[PDB]
Amino acid sequence: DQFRVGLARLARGVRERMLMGSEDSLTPAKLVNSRPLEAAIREFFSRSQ
Amino acid sequence: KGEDVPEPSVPESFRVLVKELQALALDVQTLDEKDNPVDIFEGLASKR
Amino acid sequence: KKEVRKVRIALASPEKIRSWSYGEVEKPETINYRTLKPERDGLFDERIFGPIKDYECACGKYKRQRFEGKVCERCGVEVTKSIVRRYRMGHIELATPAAHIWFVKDVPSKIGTLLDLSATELEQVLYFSKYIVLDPKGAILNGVPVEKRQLLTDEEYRELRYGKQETYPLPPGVDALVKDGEEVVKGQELAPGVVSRLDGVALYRFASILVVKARVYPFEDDVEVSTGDRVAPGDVLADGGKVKSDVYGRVEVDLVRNVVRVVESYDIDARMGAEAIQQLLKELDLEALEKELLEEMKHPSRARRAKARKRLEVVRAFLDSGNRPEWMILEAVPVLPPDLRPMVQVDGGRFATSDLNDLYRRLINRNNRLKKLLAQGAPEIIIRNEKRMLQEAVDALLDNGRRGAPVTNPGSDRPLRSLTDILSGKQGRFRQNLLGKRVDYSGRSVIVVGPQLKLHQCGLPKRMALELFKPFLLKKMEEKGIAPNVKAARRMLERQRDIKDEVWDALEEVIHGKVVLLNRAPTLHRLGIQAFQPVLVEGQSIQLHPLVCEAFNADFDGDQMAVHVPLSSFAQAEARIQMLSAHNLLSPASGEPLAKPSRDIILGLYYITQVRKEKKGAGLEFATPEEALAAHERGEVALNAPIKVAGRETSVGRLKYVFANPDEALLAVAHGIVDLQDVVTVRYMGKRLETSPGRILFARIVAEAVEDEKVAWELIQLDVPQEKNSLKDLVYQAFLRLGMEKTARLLDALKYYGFTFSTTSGITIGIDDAVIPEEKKQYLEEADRKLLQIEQAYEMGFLTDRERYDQILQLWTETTEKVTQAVFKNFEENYPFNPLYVMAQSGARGNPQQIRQLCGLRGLMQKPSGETFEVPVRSSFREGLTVLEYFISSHGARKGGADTALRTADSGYLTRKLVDVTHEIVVREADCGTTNYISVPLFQPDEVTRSLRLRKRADIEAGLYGRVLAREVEVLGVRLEEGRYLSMDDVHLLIKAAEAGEIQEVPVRSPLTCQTRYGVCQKCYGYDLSMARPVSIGEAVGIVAAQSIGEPGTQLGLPRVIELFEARRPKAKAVISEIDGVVRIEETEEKLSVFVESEGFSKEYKLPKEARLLVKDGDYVEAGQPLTRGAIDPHQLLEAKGPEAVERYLVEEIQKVYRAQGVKLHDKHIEIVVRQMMKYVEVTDPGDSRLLEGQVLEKWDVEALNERLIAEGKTPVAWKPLLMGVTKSALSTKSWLSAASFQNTTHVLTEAAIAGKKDELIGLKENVILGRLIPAGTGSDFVRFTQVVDQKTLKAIEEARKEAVEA
DNA sequence: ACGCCAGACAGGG
RNA sequence: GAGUCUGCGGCGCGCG
DNA sequence: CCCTGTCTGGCGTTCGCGCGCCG
Ligand SMILES: [Mg+2]
Ligand SMILES: [Zn+2]
Ligand SMILES: [Zn+2]
Repeated sequence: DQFRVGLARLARGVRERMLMGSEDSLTPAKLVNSRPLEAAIREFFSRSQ
Repeated sequence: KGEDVPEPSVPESFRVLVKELQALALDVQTLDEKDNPVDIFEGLASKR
Repeated sequence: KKEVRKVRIALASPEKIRSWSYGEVEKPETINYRTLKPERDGLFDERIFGPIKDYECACGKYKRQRFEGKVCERCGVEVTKSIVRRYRMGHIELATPAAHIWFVKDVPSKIGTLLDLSATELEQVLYFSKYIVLDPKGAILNGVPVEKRQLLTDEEYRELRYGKQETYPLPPGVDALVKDGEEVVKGQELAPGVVSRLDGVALYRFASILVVKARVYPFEDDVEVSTGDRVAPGDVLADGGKVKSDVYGRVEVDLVRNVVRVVESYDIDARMGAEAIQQLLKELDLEALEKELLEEMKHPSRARRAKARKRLEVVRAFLDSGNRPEWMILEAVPVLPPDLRPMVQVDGGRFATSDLNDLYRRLINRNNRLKKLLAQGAPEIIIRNEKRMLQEAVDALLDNGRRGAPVTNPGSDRPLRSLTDILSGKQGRFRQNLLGKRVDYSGRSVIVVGPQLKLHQCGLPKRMALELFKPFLLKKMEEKGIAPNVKAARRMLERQRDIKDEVWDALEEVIHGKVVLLNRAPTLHRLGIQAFQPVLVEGQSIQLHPLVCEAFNADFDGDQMAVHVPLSSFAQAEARIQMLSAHNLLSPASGEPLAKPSRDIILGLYYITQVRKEKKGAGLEFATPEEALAAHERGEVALNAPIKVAGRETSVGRLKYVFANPDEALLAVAHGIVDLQDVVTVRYMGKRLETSPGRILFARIVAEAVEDEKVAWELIQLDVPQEKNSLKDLVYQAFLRLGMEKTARLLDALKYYGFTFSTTSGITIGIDDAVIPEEKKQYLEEADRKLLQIEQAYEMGFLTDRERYDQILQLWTETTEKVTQAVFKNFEENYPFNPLYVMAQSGARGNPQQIRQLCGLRGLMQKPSGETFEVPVRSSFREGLTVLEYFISSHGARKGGADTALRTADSGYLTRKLVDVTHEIVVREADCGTTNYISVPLFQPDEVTRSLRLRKRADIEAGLYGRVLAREVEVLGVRLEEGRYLSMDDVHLLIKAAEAGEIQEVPVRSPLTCQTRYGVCQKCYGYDLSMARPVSIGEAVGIVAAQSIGEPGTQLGLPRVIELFEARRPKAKAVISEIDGVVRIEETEEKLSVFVESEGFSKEYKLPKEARLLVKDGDYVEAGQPLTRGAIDPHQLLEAKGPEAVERYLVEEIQKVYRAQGVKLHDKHIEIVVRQMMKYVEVTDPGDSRLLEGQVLEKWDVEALNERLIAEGKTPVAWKPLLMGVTKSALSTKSWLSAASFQNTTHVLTEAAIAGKKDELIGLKENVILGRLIPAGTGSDFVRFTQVVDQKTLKAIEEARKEAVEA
């Protein structure tokens, strides 16, 4: 659940970069940012009630 | 010393509260025998 | 140096915001990382708030204390510690006003009620969204004259200022049908495609036409008016006084057409939002509306007059107290100090700051951006859009959550703790003060029984003591040679391997006669804390005395008790005089002891005093034959007659042994001739008594405890085994007869022997010890077959599905109870000394229902819902409780545990509410002279329809014990004087008399009828101090009462008690007869009807199908009498039978529950409380203030008293008794401090502010917050002043008087 | 989820 | 002739 | 315009102690 909450968070920002990347070279870093998934998963195993 | 403890000064919770309340528009002033001032904050409230 | 006697909340004047203020925070600059120093003028700047460092300044021109009160010549830094930084205030000057959310969103909109606007929706409408107002005069029309106070919009306001401006674009190359400044009318074509929509002057734009509601006046010579100025009819415009205007309006000097048009709109003053309410508020003359409301109030019908009355109190309170209402609008926001909301370094570089700062940033930012958005250019939509956000922000710091909840960015969806949040709730700021939560000289460890210990002392771990009495020890170290100085003595003790055995000597010496207080987990009553003499001991655990284990609900499975230490010689005094254990033996609830021997003691003291019985097969008649003595004495020596045979006068056991002196009897015991529980004859002081050795031994222990041996047998019964009650009663007697401390001696004495006898007795539970009756097999089979009959009776169709069930339950309900008495019957006749049994019989341990579950059978356990199971639990715990019977029984255990969890919370809450209303109640008096007393009934009406009966011994005792007779009563022969406090013995007399038939009631003083407004006197309260003599003046009765009710509650049920303290309409209501006549009933189909009637009128009582009425067609029914069956509604009963009836109802109806549960609390307490429920009343005939009002009863007694007595003109102040629940009386009381504690800090303060309320400190709640001395106790004005003398100083002062003779 | 109190507005004469 | 500064809000569980 | 009724709007919900975790 949290993993998919995180997937949505990532997919959230990736859509913003679909418009941000100038031309075609945008597969790697232009679409992915590991910040959300980490905070989400991490949050669950150390902070979840 | 083996002496007799002095007599209590105002508790900080009260002082901290009055100002908390002052943070809010409200004005909490202590008063005397005849409704007049008295000072909780020993002398740090008067200005300058 | 004066004493703070009165505190007062009042509204803040913007000038006062500035007056308390030091500097203005004008920028959102917390602290710049590089240097953890305050950034700029920002939130933490030190000018605005204070010295970031100790005594030192800024730059360092002056750095110590010599010049403590002067400021640096070049930099302004006055200094004390950084505390001056944490007490000073800063203010933020908001652009366009915003209002306090505390005043706008409280249920009754203080501004909505004051300002007649839609109390809740018109406000929210123009406060946060978009609608504008006209201040003094604006001569031109909208269609109607200028609106003095009403509000207009930007569009119709826009139109007005430049005339009637509406721009009409024209397509390129297209010419207009009007001249440069031609008069155009509504509907005229200004061009082929364009058509004007209003009258005015068509002006040419470079492309477009701008019409203007205006006239047009041409001029040949220069103009005297300028574009923008306002004009009226006559006012000159140009060419000298030749060109004059004819209408009010703005001016536009068009030098393109050499003309001056005067648009219809003149000097019009305008503004909206908080801005619109600030205006309205300023223009109100409270006096006028006051008068206005007065008329409105008393003259029209109740609909609009009722509104005016609730609208007149606020206007009142403002004018009255002074501090005027225009300050309800915020234009200057006070900034809480810097240190208060911590900007601290956490870890690695992490910084934590109180969330208040995030919200302060919010406001600052928005106000600023707004300042900039108004100066740049102002497009309406964007100005409002911001003022909105602005307005919301202002709420945020004040109160978050009233309207939406702000959050720190993605991390924690948590409401930033807003100022309201900081001041309210369970763990809030108002609650931190009141309960003052953390002692410096405190401790806590696990408790463990200390058998040899005397109630006087407690075993405290030396190691614990060392830290606890550290400073007291340090000094003592120096008094001796162990240490040179304090710092020395400290280092000496900073390590455990460094303590010389000499230090312990010192400590042992420092605690000599000092005492400490002990606390238990829930502090339910005053005995929740007791003082004892610490006797230093080894280890971790804290030794506690067994007898006190009852006061604090504490057993030894791990409970931990806290420990404090009285620092002052004053605190120690009281702590050892009036707070020590041994002096508070009786309970404040009931005059019954609390030092009653517990379960262990009683088991011992019982065992020793019981008589045994064994076998009678051959004749039992020694009463008459002398051959019966011989024969039955030889038959005993034989195997035929036992030493304890049912043989009337004397069983052979008495014939064989006769003991001269007392001692004589016990020596034979020790030598094995007679067991202690054996029946023998003994020669006492003047009688040949036939009593067992044990019984005689007990006699001695008591007689020894207290040397007055004759007074020891006067108050003891050696005619029965010593039960918890026989003992309970021996303590009480001993308390009254011989004196307090001497009783304490007796307690320990019993304590010691009960414990010893206990170990020797050898009572122990064994599996076989639980003994199953042989009859169980029978009763179960007997009831088993009967169950088949019930089944065969249903399988035929005789019994309804229901009848079957209800009948089967009744079969087990009876059969189980049958096995109950059976088991006990077995123990009684065959095993008098059964381990399990004796524990239960002795006050020791056990419960008749419990025993049953072991030897008998635990039979019916209900399902989840509540419907009991049809199948019982045929087993006992002796034999295997089967797999399912266990599961089935589990459901109940679970509801029990959930129930206990929710009762504990509600038990502490009830103690909170009782205290919220009865804390102020304290004994401070002189026999209050108003003799209006209460009569304690001794007989009760309907158990069975109507039959008079003597109330229970218990109940009646509860009502008259330790009371003060209001009037003299001559009963069975004795003359009970007035004012006399009837002892338990006296209340035994009156019952015996009612038995004979001489008294039906009892005139007795009670709190229910005291005159002392705030307080209760000695003659009214009564006896029960923790001691048995009259109540000492200065005793906190309110609390003592509140507590005695809140402890038993945890045993209850409670839901009713709540319905009772809180005037409510219970589940099953009972229609009370508002009229008193006789009753009569009807037969029609649908609804039945009970009528209280007369040949004049009947009080129609609609009694639906389900209601069971027991008043019949025929006899009388007084006002407030049950005409339906079940519970009653206090309000109605008040109306019908009156207050003197409500009070007594409430009281008895509350006692009904505790009674039924075993609790025995004195009526005094529930009275104290209930009184406060009615310390308020409504007004129907004014004098000083307007009619509809709910004010303090006694404050009217004041008013009426001096209005008829001192100042003439009998303006009778007619009132109406008002009933309120414990909760609402606390919510709505006089002082606010008390109210700020529970209800809604938010509301309580609002109102208290509006009306500059001066909290005269009386009562313990409000005066505790201040950390000031308690108005009750030693702060008792009665004893706060008392001096002591020595005959030596008495003469010396007289020598001072003698020297007064001059020459 | 709940319970309770107090409230402001809308429907039927 | 010593005294500063840190430990908060919440969460979970366990004892009484 | 009045009184009555109904959904509506705001607040509150033992006490103390341990331990451990987290921005
Ligand atoms: Mg326990
Ligand atoms: Zn300086
Ligand atoms: Zn009295």
